[PDB]
Amino acid sequence: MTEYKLVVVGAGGVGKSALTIQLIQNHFVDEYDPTIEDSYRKQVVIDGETCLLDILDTAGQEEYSAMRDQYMRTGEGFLCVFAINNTKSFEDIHQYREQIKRVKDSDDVPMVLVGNKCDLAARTVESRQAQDLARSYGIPYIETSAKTRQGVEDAFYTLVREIRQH
Amino acid sequence: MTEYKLVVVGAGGVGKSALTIQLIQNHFVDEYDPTIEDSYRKQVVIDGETCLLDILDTAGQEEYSAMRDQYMRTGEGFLCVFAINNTKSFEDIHQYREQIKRVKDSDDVPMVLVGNKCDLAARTVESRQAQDLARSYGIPYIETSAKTRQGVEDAFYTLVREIRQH
Amino acid sequence: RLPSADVYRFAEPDSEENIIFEEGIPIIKAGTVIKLIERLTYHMYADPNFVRTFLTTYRSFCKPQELLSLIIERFEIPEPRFRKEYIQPVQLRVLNVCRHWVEHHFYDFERDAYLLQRMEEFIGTVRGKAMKKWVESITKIIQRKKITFQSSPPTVEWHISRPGHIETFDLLTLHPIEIARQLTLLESDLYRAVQPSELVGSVWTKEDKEINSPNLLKMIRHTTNLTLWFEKCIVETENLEERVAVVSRIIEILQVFQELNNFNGVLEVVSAMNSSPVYRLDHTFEQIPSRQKKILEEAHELSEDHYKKYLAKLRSINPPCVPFFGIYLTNILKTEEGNPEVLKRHGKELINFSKRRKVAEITGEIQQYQNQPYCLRVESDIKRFFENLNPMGNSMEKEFTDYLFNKSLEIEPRNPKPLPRFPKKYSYPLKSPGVRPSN
Amino acid sequence: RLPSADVYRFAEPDSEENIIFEEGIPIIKAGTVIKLIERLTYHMYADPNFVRTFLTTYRSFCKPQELLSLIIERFEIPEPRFRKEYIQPVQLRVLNVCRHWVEHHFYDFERDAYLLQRMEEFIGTVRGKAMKKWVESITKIIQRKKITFQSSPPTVEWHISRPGHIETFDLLTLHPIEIARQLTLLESDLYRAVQPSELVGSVWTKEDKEINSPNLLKMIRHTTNLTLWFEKCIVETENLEERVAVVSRIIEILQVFQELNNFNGVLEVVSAMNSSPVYRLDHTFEQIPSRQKKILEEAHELSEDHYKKYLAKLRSINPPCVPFFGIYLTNILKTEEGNPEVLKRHGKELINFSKRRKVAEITGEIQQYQNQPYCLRVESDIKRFFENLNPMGNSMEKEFTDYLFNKSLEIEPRNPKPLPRFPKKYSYPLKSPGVRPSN
Repeated sequence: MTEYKLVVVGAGGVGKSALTIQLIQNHFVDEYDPTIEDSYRKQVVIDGETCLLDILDTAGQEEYSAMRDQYMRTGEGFLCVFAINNTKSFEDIHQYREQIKRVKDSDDVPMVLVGNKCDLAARTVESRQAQDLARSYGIPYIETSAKTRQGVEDAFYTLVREIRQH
Repeated sequence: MTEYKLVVVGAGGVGKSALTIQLIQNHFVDEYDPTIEDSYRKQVVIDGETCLLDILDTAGQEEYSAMRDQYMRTGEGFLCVFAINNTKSFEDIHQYREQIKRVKDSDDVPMVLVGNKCDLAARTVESRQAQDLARSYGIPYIETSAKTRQGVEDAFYTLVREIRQH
Repeated sequence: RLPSADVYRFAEPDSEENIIFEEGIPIIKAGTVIKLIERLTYHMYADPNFVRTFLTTYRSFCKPQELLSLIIERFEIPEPRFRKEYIQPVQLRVLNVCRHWVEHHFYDFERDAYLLQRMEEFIGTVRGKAMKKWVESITKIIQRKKITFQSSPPTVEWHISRPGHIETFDLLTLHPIEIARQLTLLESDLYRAVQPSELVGSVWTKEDKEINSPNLLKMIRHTTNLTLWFEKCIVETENLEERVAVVSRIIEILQVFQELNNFNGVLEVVSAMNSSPVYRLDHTFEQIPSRQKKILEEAHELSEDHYKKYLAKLRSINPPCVPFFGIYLTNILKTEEGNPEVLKRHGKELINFSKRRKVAEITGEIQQYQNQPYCLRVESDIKRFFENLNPMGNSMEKEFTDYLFNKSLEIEPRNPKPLPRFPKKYSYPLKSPGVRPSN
Repeated sequence: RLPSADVYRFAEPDSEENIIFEEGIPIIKAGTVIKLIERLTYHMYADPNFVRTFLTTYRSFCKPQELLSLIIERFEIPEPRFRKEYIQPVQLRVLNVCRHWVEHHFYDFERDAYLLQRMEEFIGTVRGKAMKKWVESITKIIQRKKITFQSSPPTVEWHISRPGHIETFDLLTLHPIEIARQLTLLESDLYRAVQPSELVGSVWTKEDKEINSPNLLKMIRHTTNLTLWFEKCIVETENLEERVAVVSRIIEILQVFQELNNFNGVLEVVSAMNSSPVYRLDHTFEQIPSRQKKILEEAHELSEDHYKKYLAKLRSINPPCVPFFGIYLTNILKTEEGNPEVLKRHGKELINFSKRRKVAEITGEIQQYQNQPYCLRVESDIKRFFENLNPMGNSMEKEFTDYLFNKSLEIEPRNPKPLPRFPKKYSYPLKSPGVRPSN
């Protein structure tokens, strides 16, 4: 089957890891061992066509700034994640995208803008502004909840579709 | 032994005095008499080389603005202190530095930027913005806690090193 | 036996609403802070491993002040006789915990003067005429907190720069072997200085990271600094011949890093090699010898498949060594964020200890690699050179990153644009003295 | 009978401070969550309709976690005998509610792992030796959650573009009948995918709309996208002759939409026709045949008098069909915002259930129209074309809207300014193959 190498990028300190973790978990399965191959590789069925998702989420390693190009190079599709309650994580998106474009030497790289929500704090980035930003890049926008798993699949499956239709 | 004359500068009303006071105190020693020579002079061992720290912290005298040049002139190394929860004390840094540079007639004066934290209020100056500001001046940035004494030594010892390597 | 009325104790008996064990000592999965502390000071047996793990990861479900209070509440046992096989051993375990706390986690007391006071008042509350003499050992620890190699380490290698000539120090002037050696010592010290209290609770990712994880950040910032200095050295070497020479020493330095088992230094170079400005310099890599390209490729493969080979090689080697820290960071953060802080049973709230144990194992692994020191001679001047490197100058990240990339485009413009020639920069021989030591 | 002391039950008798009925089963108007849940699990009779309505609209006056707790509190009935006509049936209704909940509203459990846990623990708490065997059916549902037409559907119609030639696909290249057919399939699927949990509680209007109503918004965004693509096709067709041809196919596509009973697609075109840029193109509509002007006028009249005719036509037709969603949205929002959340009686606070029932009826009507599928052959390539349309490009709403209007002014300047001529854009025949199928 086809193997898609996905990479997650975004500001640290706002829980971006919840994205990839929630995907790779089942109902009542709140256990997680970031060492097994099953922790970052999942096989799914998207639009009838079954495939394998390989997800790189270097969360916790943000200070290793000079290591971003290396990590980014490994993927063929990207999830630019920001926190709906942290404006700075939103404003950081533009630079991450410029970096992805530069490493893959291309103006149109399969990527999607994902806005993650944490039920604790207040929203400071309205859907419209994230919607407008996504349209200026010509990529899809997908909001997700870290507490209810709502939107998580859609986020990843959408990126896969962006790769296929490329 | 070598005697280093250190001077602390920064906005008042945000507790900058906690810096020099916490340095000159021992575990379970919360007593302080700002009149004894022991209150501003401490002998320490830095990088194996033992020395004497003479610290001038004119806290409380901020209204005597025209007296700053006089006081600043006395030192050979400076600690530009701001409160991590008071943005105005942060924005005030630039002018203090211009003043230190002018009195010592030099573009590179041994100084360090120290960001003090008070557990009571919320952070309004992120580490990155203080980090960026420190790099634009070509000086080290050191965060410290007024409640746990974390970072206090590092702050002072770093300044000493800046003097030696000058 | 027959303990107190529960309305005066930790007497509540084990149930499914109290403790859950992992499916000779029973491993705890979860439980109330009460039941947790009970097992930490169990009368049946002593659990030195559970005490080591609890004192390393408790601050995420209990505050230091609350812990001391619970410990004191555990010590002061009320009689309902046979309480010599219960009161004597429980009070013993409580005091062994206090000792371990003050010995291996004194930072808790340096950060809260009152916490220490309550501890000193409590220690001075011990009654037993025999216990006082034993408890004096604990008091001594508090008052206190307030390696011949087989062969002689190899000779400091030198090249174009002579010892003492700091001004001349640079990437091609120093001996490639010594560069890797001194960077390994620097990087080993930096690695050995990180405390578990900088990692536990994903503390280096929160807003108070500069305060709580100063050693970790100091280590990562060095790695970043060097990756960038390598890029700057390459990219600012405009003459193709000289640039090939520059890329060559760096690969040589990578080789010695591999020999010295300095993985931080390996990924340091690999990262510079895979950076945007350096990666596309096709004209440069073209003239790089085959053997060196393979050394680099072999190095790059360590990262592949999520560091599968790196993780394997780390296990297969014998220390000293400098592991790559990032992987540990990602594993601690994900272990903490990917597992619940509390398990629910019959409507009661039990603390997920298993999660804290998993963190402690990663922490433990880190500490194991901090033991063995390097059999290498320190060269103070060369060490100061790499300690004072500042590739970025006064520029911000992006401004500098963009400069490197625009420099790459200038020295090797895109395809249809012919490769221009640039004047020589270095006025000394570019021949490497090699990677093999003198004798 | 003789129930418990009220200090251990739902035993509080009906009063004007408990329940109010609508003026064989009594319809509830309002009542305490207690009395509401009592009637939802009434011993006298079963109320499958009240159970369907309550589980669809309760989240606005009770949280899922609180509901499970109330249900459990309703099940655990204490004895004061004749309690076989009370305890046996009440426990039965409670379990039938749990079944309905897990069957038709599993999203509540996918969103809260602990909610499912409490449900699995509760299900496993059933005592009755006979009840366990019956309750196994409920457990099976939980584990699970973790049409020949008369004649063969009509042939896919083709025009200038041949099957497979994606590059050539466009508004005049594809067959007008097939365009309407594929847009109807696309629009039908989009319509059939909206869940009542995206509408209830006016959830698509709040700040978390992208999260809670992803299907609804995806449907509305398609409608908007097409209305805009029609405008762009018209307005960017600078040559008057070609523009008249473009406006003509669109009216033709409207005709087939009407035939296929695709109201979303009807108002899609009507909206483009009445938009500012298209509405004022007097020179274009001048040369549009009479019959087509009447088809369009007949279409525009559906909106008049607050959709009086559209609402009438929807009722008069036999599915399949794609209703216009907007009206339902406005009715749910206004029903919820225009009626109180609580009725006050004798100083007590009763939940207005009638309001929730009114919402459920609109929701129900929506779901009814999601049953019947279209007897139409899907053409994957044409479907992908309309799925990938992006008239706006990278422009924001206003920037694009302004562009369309400035384009309208350019192709048909205001009165005193003479109508200029523009060059031909299309290099293929503009004759429509017609709206009548081959055979």
